[PDB]
Amino acid sequence: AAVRSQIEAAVYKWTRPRPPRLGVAVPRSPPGTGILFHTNMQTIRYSLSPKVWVLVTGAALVGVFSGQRFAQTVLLSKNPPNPPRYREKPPVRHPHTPD
Amino acid sequence: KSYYDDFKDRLKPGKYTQGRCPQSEGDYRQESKTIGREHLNDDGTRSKRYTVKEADALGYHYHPPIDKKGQVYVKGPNTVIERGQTWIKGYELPSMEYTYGPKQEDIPFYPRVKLNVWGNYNLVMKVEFLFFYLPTIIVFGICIPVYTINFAQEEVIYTTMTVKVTGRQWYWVYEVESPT
Amino acid sequence: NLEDHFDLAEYMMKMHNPMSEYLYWIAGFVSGLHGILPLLHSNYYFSGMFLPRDNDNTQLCDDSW
Amino acid sequence: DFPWRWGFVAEKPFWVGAPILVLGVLCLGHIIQTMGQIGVRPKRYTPEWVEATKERERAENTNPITRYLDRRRAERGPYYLMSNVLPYHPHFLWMRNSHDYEAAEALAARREKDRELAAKLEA
Amino acid sequence: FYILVNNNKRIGIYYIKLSIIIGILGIVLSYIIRVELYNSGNRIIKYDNVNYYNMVITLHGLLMIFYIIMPGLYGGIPLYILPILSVITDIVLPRINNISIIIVLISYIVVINSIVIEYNIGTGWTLYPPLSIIGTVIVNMILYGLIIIGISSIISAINFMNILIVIDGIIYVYIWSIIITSVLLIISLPILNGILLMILSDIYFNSIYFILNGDVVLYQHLFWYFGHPEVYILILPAFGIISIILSVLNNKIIFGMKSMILAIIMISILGSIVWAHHIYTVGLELDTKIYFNNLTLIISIPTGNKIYNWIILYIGSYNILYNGYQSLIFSIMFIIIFIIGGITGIIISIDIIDIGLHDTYYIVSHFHYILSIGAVISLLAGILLLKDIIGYYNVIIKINKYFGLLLFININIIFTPQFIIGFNVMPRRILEYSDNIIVWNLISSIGSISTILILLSIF
Amino acid sequence: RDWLIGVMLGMYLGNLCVQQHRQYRVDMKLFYLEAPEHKINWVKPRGDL
Amino acid sequence: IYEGQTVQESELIPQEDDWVIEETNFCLGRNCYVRFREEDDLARRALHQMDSQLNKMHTRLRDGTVIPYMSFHPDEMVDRPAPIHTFSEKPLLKWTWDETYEEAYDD
Amino acid sequence: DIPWPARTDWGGHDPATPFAELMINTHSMFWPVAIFIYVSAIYMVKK
Amino acid sequence: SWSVPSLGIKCDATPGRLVKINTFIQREGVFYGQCSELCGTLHAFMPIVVEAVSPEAFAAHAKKW
Amino acid sequence: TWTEIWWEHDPTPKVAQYRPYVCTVESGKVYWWCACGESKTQPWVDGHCKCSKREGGFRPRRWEPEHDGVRLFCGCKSCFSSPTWNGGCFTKWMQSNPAGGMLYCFAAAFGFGTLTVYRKF
Amino acid sequence: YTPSFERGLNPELTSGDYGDMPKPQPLIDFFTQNRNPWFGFAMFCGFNFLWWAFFGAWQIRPLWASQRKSLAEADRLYGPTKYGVGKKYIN
Ligand SMILES: CCCCCCCCCCCCCCCCCC(=O)OC[C@H](COP(=O)([O-])OCC(O)COP(=O)([O-])OC[C@@H](COC(=O)CCCCCCCCCCCCCCCCC)OC(=O)CCCCCCCCCCCCCCCCC)OC(=O)CCCCCCCCCCCCCCCCC
Ligand SMILES: CCCCCCCCCCCCCCCCCC(=O)OC[C@H](COP(=O)([O-])OCC(O)COP(=O)([O-])OC[C@@H](COC(=O)CCCCCCCCCCCCCCCCC)OC(=O)CCCCCCCCCCCCCCCCC)OC(=O)CCCCCCCCCCCCCCCCC
Ligand code: HEA
Ligand code: HEA
Ligand code: CUA
Ligand SMILES: [O-][O-]
Ligand SMILES: [Cu+2]
Ligand SMILES: [K+]
Ligand SMILES: [Mg+2]
Ligand SMILES: [Zn+2]
Ligand SMILES: [Zn+2]
Repeated sequence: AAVRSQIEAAVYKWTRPRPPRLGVAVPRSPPGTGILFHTNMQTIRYSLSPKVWVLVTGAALVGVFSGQRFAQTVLLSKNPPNPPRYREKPPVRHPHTPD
Repeated sequence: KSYYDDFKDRLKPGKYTQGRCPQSEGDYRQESKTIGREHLNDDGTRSKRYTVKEADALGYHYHPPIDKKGQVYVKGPNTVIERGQTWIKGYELPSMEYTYGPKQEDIPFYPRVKLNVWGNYNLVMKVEFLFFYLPTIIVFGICIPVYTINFAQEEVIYTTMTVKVTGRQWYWVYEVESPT
Repeated sequence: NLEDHFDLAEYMMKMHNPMSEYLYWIAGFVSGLHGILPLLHSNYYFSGMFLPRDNDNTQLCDDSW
Repeated sequence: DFPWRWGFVAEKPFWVGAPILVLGVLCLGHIIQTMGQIGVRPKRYTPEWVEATKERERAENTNPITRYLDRRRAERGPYYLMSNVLPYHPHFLWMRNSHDYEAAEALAARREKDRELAAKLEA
Repeated sequence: FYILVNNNKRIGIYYIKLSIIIGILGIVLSYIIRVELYNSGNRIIKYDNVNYYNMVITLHGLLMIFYIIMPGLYGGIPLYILPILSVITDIVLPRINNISIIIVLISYIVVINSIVIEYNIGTGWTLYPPLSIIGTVIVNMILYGLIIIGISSIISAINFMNILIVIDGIIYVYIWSIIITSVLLIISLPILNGILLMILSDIYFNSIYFILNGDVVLYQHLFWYFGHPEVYILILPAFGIISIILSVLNNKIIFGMKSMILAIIMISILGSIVWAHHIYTVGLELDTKIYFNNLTLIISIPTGNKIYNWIILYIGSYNILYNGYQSLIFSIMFIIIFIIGGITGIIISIDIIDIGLHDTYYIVSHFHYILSIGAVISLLAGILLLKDIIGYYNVIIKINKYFGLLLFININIIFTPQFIIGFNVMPRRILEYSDNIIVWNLISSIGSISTILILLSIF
Repeated sequence: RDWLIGVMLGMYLGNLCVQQHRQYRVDMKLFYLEAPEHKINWVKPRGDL
Repeated sequence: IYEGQTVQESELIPQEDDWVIEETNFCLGRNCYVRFREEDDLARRALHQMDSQLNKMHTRLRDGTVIPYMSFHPDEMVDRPAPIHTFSEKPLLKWTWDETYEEAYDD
Repeated sequence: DIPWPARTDWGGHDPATPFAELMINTHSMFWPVAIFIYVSAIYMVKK
Repeated sequence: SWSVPSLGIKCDATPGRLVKINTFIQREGVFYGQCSELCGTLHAFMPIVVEAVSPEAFAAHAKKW
Repeated sequence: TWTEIWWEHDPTPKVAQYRPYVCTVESGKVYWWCACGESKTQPWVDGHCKCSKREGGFRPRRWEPEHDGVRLFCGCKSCFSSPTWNGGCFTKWMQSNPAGGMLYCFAAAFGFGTLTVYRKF
Repeated sequence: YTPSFERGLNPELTSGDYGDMPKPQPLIDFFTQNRNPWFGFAMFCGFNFLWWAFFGAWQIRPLWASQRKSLAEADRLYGPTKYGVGKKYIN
């Protein structure tokens, strides 16, 4: 549990997002400007920060392929060698051959 | 609350199927005799005489609307002079309760918001490039396989036997070389 | 005129005679019959029955009915 | 503003009605398509004809790569075939006791002749 | 008046009305087909009346293509909104617009009358010779209907092209969709007329083009030189509708408008040069096959760009707006369904795959997913969007989640199994089949009866 | 960025069919070589009825 | 690509410290099928329909200007249902440019 | 050889010629690409 | 159209064209097919049955039939 | 992260719970949802939180069910489909505890991988 | 069915007076829709279709039992030889 909190606090500190490098030409907000809008505005989707998104998405990818390996090695089985192919007698006549 | 109960009174349930009495009880096909309603039937629908038999577009009841001075009647605006200025008061439509019925209260709030636009020109341009060239790559990935399999069907092979197959209505004839 | 403002004013103002709707549905019904009636007629013409009995063109068991 | 049928349906939760309606419509369709074939018993679905086809498949070694690939897949993991569990024809509801006795006698006679030919071939 | 009206909006209503009427006959024929195919045996058609089945499939195809979907998506919605989108008072050619709808009705009456009076035989909707030219008079009547329909299509195309001369606003994507379909008609129809005249010459004028020393494969070239442009003349108006619905309902400006427009232009040019993918099994030269296979796969590029531009239109839209409207659901369903149809089209485009899948029910399911599902739903979605403007009522469709769900589920029950039987394999244009294909055929048949029942609930 | 999740989900599901195809080809190579289902000098002509 | 109108920081500076974003409802109201009175005849039901047009509605802001019902396409600008003759006065598509001529001004 | 009941046979079945094997494998080769094209596009059909 | 799905053959039997199709059967058996071009009333009733036998068996068959 | 790093002029809620609230709702009744996360009658406004007092840009969120039933409601106060829940509560939790988020995502992906591989194989 | 009152992760945020407003409940209620029998029938209905969609109805099995025992005997006695697990399948 001590190690759990340690790694949890280590991940958290590293992932805290930095301000975005805006790829758009917007003004600077006037200084001292607080909340102007309200919560009845059309909801804006809550998006993970890039670092966090990579971490969880990477955990998902490592998870699905490790799950694929677990199924392949434990749940599934390999083909045993094919049965020996011995000479066998074919039927004497085709069932539809006129007599 | 139930908004239907607010305008229940206006909606009186009907008596006749399809809202008309039998033609015998009242002849709705005839033109109304009421003054000023010569273009309407008794039930209120437009009469065939007005719309078909004597349609004005066909030259019946010729009456040019425009006057000598090239003018037609036009209704003016509601003008209200005030504060040393002539103002026009616009016509506001009646309350939607009058026209639709529901009482205009407890309306959900939909705020003003400017159009939802995609930003970051550079990012958008790259996506559009991918929207076009990712399919192009896939097509190119199929192109080589397509050529090979086509070449395979049309390969000059050292065939040693021939079977001729003719299709007729409705059976298949087969011609084969007979052993010597 | 106000009555002429809207195309198909009687229908849009919900005063039209219901017979117009009935004719439209009847016309569609007649159109459908052009696929069923010739089927029955052609079946009888070449077989003597208006419709077949399922699998009556194949060998059937003695107790088949 | 709506007739009784829609007022009734639209009152219920969508995911209560929708699933029931989906099954109901499908069941009705099958019922409609079964009314014209009540008691129809084609001879080719009898046990005698079913056995004769198996004999033909053995002689012709039919679909050998489907049989090999099924065995390989089943050995590796969970393999489920619809053909194994479900009927292949719709007349199964009426053909529980149906038989073609003429085919039974002919098939038995041919099998007896085949046994004689096999012994002769063995020599 | 009723028949004399020249109003472009009234004529648009007439086109939709007539498409539904003629559509009843189309659906009935489809029910006959699926009923017959429910098991092996004869079910509703006698073995001595097998010619009727051949006629049923032929008329089904012809009516649904030329008398239902084309009059509905290229005649109905276009004649009602195009002059409004162009901020013009009315259509450029009023009298021509009137005669076009009358022509369609008259050609329909000729076709159905030929069912009743003539001997019932069929040669497919593709009227391949020599089979088409050794038939009875019903084939002659069908040819007259097609030629008459061709007159209406070309004059309507001329009508829409004239909007460029009068348009007072901006050419929106939808307007571009109709204009390009009109161009495709002006260039493809004259070739069709020529080959149809040659079919008539052999039927009625003792010509010898389709007898030995004359190449029957010639017909297939000229027919399909119109055939495939036809499938895009039927889909492009649907694409135009989808663009309007998604932008309007999501309150989002079309993204990549110029790429949408240039994608439509590209599809048309490419669609005019890929026709021989319908003739892969005839025995064409290796290089020809490779050319056509290569160019056929290219069409996916412009078609793919449009699909992804639609997706981003729906992405990001406000959550507060109710998304259960039937028009929005149908528009979204079109993207989901069209991708299935197109991908299977790319599969069949590979000629070697096509050898196995030509003249099999895989082809059926492919073009049904695009037309019977995609095009129909697009026309429904477009009409639904214009319900207030058109003004029709007495139906429960606008907000009916049951109808959309049941339609989607059951339509897939019909045609998804037809992809499976394509690899079993079950040929097309047949009524009897081996007993080991009953399961899938039965499932699809159960789907057909169910879809019809759902059409009654709208009223 | 989300569209990438779809690419990865479509790459995982596609890879499942790649593995099935891979095993299919291995099985096919062993049919004519070892499979007892493969029989030769077995089918005899039926003859005209 | 369009990314909204450009804003200068000077234009984002309030004239009072209490200014917030105006909370005006842009939901026009509660509606349903247009409900005609039985007493009204064909002419008076036409007037009723013309008075129930959503595209004639607007929202008035705090300064007296009104934001109208707007649409991407002119299909939503005609009366619903569409009348026989719609655009008698040609709809005007307003384009903007920076060109000017002296005659328009006075000193 | 012959159709069998309730069989998907996705891409073909029971080849008996080298060309027949080619056809089956061509379909199998493209099938995962088709799944990718579908899944990748459908996942983004949402608000 | 001569179609044998197991042999990977689907060639259109068109009047005026004698199309060449090359094949190499690898296993014995009986491969069933059907006409794959609507050819008239009985398009569904002209199947294609090909039986592949050992070369020694084929020679004996050809010599007798 | 729109309120956290991109835009500083929208009200920022407090997370009441990183799990949805399950409630039975009735058609024809209007419900008011807390958008600040400080109400003591979650998921509803209690008359004493920021939303009730219209303070700091917080307002109650109107909601009305079409049919009767049990519906999930947002506790994180940031779900895209708020007041209803769509999974944003878990997403917002991962932003706040990225190490935990990875554990759950790996486990979910592991199960999905095993089942899909086991059935297809 | 008189559902229970689930306080949640933060019990202090559910400690107020709800009055008429509904109280939070356990998640089992959401899955059972408050143990609505019709939703349970609908749930069972959903499984029934999905089973038909993927594997077939499997409701015909009791009726097909005798005709699946005849098919199995024919395949074993007269059909082409099956090897190993292949013997489990009959077509
Ligand atoms: C135990 C043993 C083993 C131990 C193992 C141990 C392993 C340890 C691993 C540790 C790893 C640590 C990683 C840390 C995170 C690094 C990444 C990150 O988040 O940035 C860090 C850092 C984040 O800092 P922060 O603190 O979060 O600050 C955030 C700030 O607010 C502002 O920051 P900013 O303004 O600087 O901008 C940053 C932001 C800017 O973001 C953006 O602008 C958006 C980026 C995403 C755009 C995606 C567009 C996709 C369009 C698709 C269109 C077509 C669709 C249809 C296709 C149909 C096909 C049929 O970046 C992101 O959001 C990046 C998100 C993640 C991108 C992932 C791309 C994966 C591609 C995978 C391809 C796979 C191919 C497989 C082929 C297989 C073949 C068989 O970023 C920076 O500061 C900038 C520099 C770093 C940039 C990194 C590279 C980005 C690349 C984007 C590529 C997009 C896809 C392109 C191809 C598309 C093909 C279709
Ligand atoms: C695909 C299906 C499902 C679709 C589902 C999705 C749908 C989504 C929504 C789509 C919406 C599309 C847009 C809609 C716009 C509507 C606009 C509108 O209302 O315009 C106003 C327009 C006219 O209204 P108006 O302005 O008041 O017009 C006044 C008149 O102009 C003047 O009034 P008048 O009273 O003076 O009128 C003259 C009247 C005078 O009428 C009378 O005097 C009638 C007397 C009673 C006759 C009743 C029939 C008798 C039949 C006897 C049969 C006997 C058989 C015996 C057999 C014996 C066997 C042994 O008629 C005539 O004289 C001529 C009538 C010609 C038409 C009828 C033809 C019937 C078939 C004939 C077949 C002949 C075959 C011969 C073969 C020969 C072979 C040798 O409305 C209509 O025409 C009705 C439209 C109704 C439906 C509208 C759409 C509703 C939504 C869709 C519902 C579902 C429909 C599904 C299709 C149908 C299924 C069956
Ligand atoms: C409107 C109807 C319509 C539409 C749009 C199409 C579209 C396409 N069709 Fe068509 N087709 C028909 C209707 C249609 N078809 C009909 C009716 C027939 C049979 C006529 C008869 O024989 O009687 C037919 C027959 C037909 C055949 C004949 C098969 C045979 O005869 O055996 C072929 C093969 O080339 C084909 C191919 C295509 C292709 C390659 C497309 C392309 O347009 C598909 C493009 C779309 C996509 C590819 C999906 C969307 C794009 C993406 C998702 C981008 C990513 C994808 C890739 C990179 C591949 N079609
Ligand atoms: C766009 C044209 C179209 C449409 C809608 C359909 C719809 C349907 N088709 Fe289609 N069909 C074809 C065009 C179409 N078909 C063609 C061109 C062929 C090949 C012809 C040939 O082989 O020669 C064909 C072949 C064909 C066959 C092959 C028969 C054969 O040749 O062996 C079968 C049955 O399996 C079939 C079934 C169906 C079914 C069950 C429906 C539908 O019933 C499915 C259910 C959907 C609905 C019932 C809704 C339809 C509603 C409308 C169309 C009206 C829309 C109007 C408005 C919205 C105003 N069709
Ligand atoms: Cu011969 Cu079909
Ligand atoms: O036809 O594609
Ligand atoms: Cu084509
Ligand atoms: K049959
Ligand atoms: Mg063919
Ligand atoms: Zn609050
Ligand atoms: Zn939440």
